[PDB]
Amino acid sequence: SKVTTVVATPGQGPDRPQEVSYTDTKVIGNGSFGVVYQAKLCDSGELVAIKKVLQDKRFKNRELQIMRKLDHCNIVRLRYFFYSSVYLNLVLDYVPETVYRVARHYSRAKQTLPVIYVKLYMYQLFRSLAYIHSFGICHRDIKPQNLLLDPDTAVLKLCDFGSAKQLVRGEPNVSYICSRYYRAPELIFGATDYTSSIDVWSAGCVLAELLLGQPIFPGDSGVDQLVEIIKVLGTPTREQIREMNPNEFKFPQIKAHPWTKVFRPRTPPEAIALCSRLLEYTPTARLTPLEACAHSFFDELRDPNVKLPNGRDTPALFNFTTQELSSNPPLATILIPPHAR
Ligand SMILES: COc1ccc(-n2cnc3ccc(-c4n[nH]c(=S)o4)cc32)cc1
Ligand SMILES: Cc1cccc(C#N)c1
Repeated sequence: SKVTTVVATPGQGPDRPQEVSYTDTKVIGNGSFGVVYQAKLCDSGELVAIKKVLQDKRFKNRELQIMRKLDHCNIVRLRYFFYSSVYLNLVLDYVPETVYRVARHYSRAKQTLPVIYVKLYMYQLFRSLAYIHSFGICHRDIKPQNLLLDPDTAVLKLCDFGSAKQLVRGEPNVSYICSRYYRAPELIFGATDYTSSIDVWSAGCVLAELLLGQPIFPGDSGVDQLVEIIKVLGTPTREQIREMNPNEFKFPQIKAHPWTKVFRPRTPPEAIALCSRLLEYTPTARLTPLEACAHSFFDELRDPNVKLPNGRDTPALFNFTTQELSSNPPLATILIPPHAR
């Protein structure tokens, strides 16, 4: 197998290029995100992923800019970046599995993903959002394919930052963004000036999907997506519109569908309770990521005796930086339990 030696800049150092040799290069994804490869680093033995994303020659990549600004255990780490045939190559932590494949295995086996795995996976998604959100970075593509899992350690790493943007207060962004099923209604309603909270809607969609075993708003066109969200939440008050986008569309007033009525009869109430505080027609209603962590739902994860279904200890959950504890710093007592402090 070809040993490839590139010249690569570290992610977190100064711009200080190294010869980096990798091998066992296979391609494991190839799509709208470009090409993702698997590789083994020759000297460490460590597995890595390598996203090869299109670059002009003199057009400034935003993903890379953002990529080096981040160091969170629930975000996939940019180990190196380098160039080839011009293409930007991002050498990443390898993470074997995605929530999308996991969710589907269950779905296909007419089985629901154990609520505890929903607790962990959501928790780490919500921490990672509380992370990138403190920097005002909206991921803008939160969907099951974009949360990577290690199934053995239960670690979730949020990935693919190819749509993330440093959201500027008072500035216009595209409204046709995110994957249809996960796209907030403001986005649907052509809003060009949206908060980072669209992520948190997207996340609520992931959570509800994990509980329902199917997407919750599976529309079969951009327009139809509204029809799916109404089926559940109801017609948004014209007020609720004002609070989504000021300005379109034409709709009659369909009734809301109660929250307990949406989820299969045995779902924990703290789970349903949460969605209601995520899937809000109102962005300013959607809980901040950091608030979402403090939620009753993730209290089993605040148990000192908590274990994985394979006997093991949970991954890092309480290593909050003060950078992270900045949306609402008075949340440590009900975020950091009395054992990791
Ligand atoms: C076919 O299923 C899989 C394909 C690839 C991966 N994969 C493994 N380690 C990874 C690290 C980073 C990324 C990634 N970040 N942004 C984009 S786009 O891809 C993907 C990774 C997992 C499962
Ligand atoms: C966007 C995305 C997520 C997860 C895996 C891949 C690949 N290959 C791409």
